[PDB]
Amino acid sequence: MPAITTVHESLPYIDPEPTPEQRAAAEALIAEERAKVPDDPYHALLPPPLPPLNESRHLTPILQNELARLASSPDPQAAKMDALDFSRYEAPEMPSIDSSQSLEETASQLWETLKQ
Amino acid sequence: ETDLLPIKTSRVVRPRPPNFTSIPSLLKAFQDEWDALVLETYTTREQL
Amino acid sequence: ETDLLPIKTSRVVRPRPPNFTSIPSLLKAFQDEWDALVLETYTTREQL
Amino acid sequence: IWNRREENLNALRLGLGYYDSDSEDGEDDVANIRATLEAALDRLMASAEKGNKLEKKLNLHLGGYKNRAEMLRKKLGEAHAALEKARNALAGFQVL
Repeated sequence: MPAITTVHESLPYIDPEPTPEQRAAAEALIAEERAKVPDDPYHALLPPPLPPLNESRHLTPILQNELARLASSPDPQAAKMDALDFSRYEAPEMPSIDSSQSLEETASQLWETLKQ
Repeated sequence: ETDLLPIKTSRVVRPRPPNFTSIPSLLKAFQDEWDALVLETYTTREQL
Repeated sequence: ETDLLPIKTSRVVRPRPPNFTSIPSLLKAFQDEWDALVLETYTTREQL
Repeated sequence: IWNRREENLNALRLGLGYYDSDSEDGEDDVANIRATLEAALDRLMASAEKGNKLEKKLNLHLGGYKNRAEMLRKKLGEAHAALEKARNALAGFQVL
């Protein structure tokens, strides 16, 4: 529910529509009133500010680190994380067993290729 | 002697230590992270 | 329903390793665990 | 005894039926491992071709359904945004 309780004598369906010059004059008067006194950051109508990542009760420290990494990126929309090793799921090619390679090293390479 | 039943563990499967690298542990951690992110997003959406 | 009795004890608090403090590290660990489980299942099937 | 066999001989070594107990030569084991790797590569290529054919058939069958689901999701997102804007406008209109 909104907290705005101010009452202004406005009748949009009854009173005539103000001209653009009248609207500009009203905006100038509002700007002069805004420059007359400083704005209050602790206004009761204004809600409380958002808490920090570390002060959030629902955000985890890993989530806070991920949010900091995303905010540090110049383009958060295009900030793509590093992909996992998807080349290991492909077809394992035949390893180049050199003639100078030892039997144990060649057997280990063949076992790794067979496991892949 | 009657209401107490002994517990026996089968040794058919290999003994997996209770580490964080297990598949069920990783799934539970991912689910907890997703739930925390969902709660934070819901709070942010309500505030917005 | 009747022959299985649940056990009500304290929850096993698995300690989170410092390496699994990021989403990509946890995803890589889960992928490595899944690959190891698949290789173990294939080796068990071949041995059988 | 089975655990000792699986601990001394490797699981990859025990998984192949050509690993004879009297074959102490490493060249024969290397040749058997190479033959097993070639057979596994051929089987993986055949399975990948079959899976690619099945995936292509399923995509050709359900491309229209996927496009309809994507259009429905986009329409639902637009409707949710319009509903949020309408709720804000209704609250403002009630206050006004």
